[PDB]
Amino acid sequence: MDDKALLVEVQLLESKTYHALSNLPKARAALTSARTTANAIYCPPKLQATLD
Amino acid sequence: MSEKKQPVDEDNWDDDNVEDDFSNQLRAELEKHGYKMETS
Amino acid sequence: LRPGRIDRKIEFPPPNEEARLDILKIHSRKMNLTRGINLRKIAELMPGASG
Amino acid sequence: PKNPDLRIAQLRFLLSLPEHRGDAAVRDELMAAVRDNNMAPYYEALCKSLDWQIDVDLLNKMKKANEDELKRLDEELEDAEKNLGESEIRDAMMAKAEYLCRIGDKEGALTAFRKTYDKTVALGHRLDIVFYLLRIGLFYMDNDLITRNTEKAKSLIEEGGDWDRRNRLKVYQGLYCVAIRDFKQAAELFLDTVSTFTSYELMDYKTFVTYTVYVSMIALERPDLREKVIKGAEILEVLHSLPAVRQYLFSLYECRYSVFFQSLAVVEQEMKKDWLFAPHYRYYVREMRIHAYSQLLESYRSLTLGYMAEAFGVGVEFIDQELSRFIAAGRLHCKIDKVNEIVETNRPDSKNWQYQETIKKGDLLLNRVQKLSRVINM
Repeated sequence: MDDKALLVEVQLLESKTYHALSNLPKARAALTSARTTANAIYCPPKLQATLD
Repeated sequence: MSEKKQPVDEDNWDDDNVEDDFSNQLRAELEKHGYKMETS
Repeated sequence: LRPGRIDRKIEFPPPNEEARLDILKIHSRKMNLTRGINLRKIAELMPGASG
Repeated sequence: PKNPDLRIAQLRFLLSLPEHRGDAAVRDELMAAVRDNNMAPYYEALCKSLDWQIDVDLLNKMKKANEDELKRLDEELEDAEKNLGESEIRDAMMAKAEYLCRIGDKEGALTAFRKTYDKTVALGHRLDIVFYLLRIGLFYMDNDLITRNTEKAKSLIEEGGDWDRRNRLKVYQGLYCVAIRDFKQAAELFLDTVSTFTSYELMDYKTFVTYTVYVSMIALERPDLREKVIKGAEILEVLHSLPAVRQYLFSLYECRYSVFFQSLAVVEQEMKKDWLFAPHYRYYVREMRIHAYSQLLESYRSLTLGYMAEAFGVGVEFIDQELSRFIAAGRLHCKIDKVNEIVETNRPDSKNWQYQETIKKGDLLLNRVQKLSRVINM
């Protein structure tokens, strides 16, 4: 899909759940992927803060 | 130079020594040992 | 460049899609590629690569 | 590839002492006979215990369906034999042989797989047959079949780039090591927790993890246990699912002796019930008890048996009897005392056992020269 803003939010949710399950490397990977998608697209303030 | 002379007179081993040690024992199967502690 | 001093002037072209696959296989020889990797598609994805 | 063949084998192993509840294992086993046309297993079960009776005439009708599969094998084989293309006959033969493998242990195995193996258009295809040969041997615990298959795949077939196959193969080699009492090699070869894929032999990645935690702690030192299992990223999610596995794995590292002893008892019942883990159930529990006893003793030179009772089970006598037997085995490296009721410590290897370590290697090393000199000396 071309709805990148939804994609960044879901990627962040995956990192949070991996951290909850204690799988740190996958959690870092979900965070890194979320950041790279977010960099190209415009970020609303809540998204940028949640990402940070 | 075969001696001969005396004929007149893991997969299935290694654990044999360990198995022999408690072959008579282990009737409790460990769970009973825990029950014995519970009674204690 | 005169032919008596230099008889041949061989030219090395940018690798063709088939050639890029061959170079990709040569440099992926030691890599543990997971099953389902498509080396052929990867050669197509980079056109006019420098090898 | 093959999907429920391992599960069927485990249920049969379960049906050795607890067959009182038929629905738990026999009812699924009856479904197993009616699925994949498993004619030889229902007959083997008939020999083992169940009469089967009316549920055997219907199975004989299924045997006629198996005969229809055999007729399909003949029809496919003859048409492929007529066909000019080579290996088409083998492709039909291997697929039908796989159906035969479900139908009968002997029928599927031996020549049916071997003839397809004899032709080798693709090394990868030949590897697939070896994997098929290895699983049936594992399911029926045919050590000789397993030894031949592992030797063939490792010696030549693994050569060539097959990363997916190498990871699948490691699980097979490790599972055999778990089946034999050589747990240490399996714990090393179960390092591929990251990429077990969803191997059919594993009931689930969750089962592979339960085996890897159980196998590793017996053969893993405390530095490795924290680095590989306690700090293991993938294992931690899987132990999140199982509370008992998490408590047992964590308690030894946390030095929670009381909780682990209770947890080990839960593990014993699971190990005896589990196929491929039942043969060494006794060795696993006692070896864990020896490792547990060594850990608390390492910290204190002097330990009151009352303190050991507080750490583990309440009864002093039960810790004392295990202590004496383990001390007798040479395990527990310590000297017990009575009336004083204090357990002391044994000499360090570096401190003075270094002399013993040189002598132990030396006695075999010297013995060799004595025999060797005579042969040339004459």
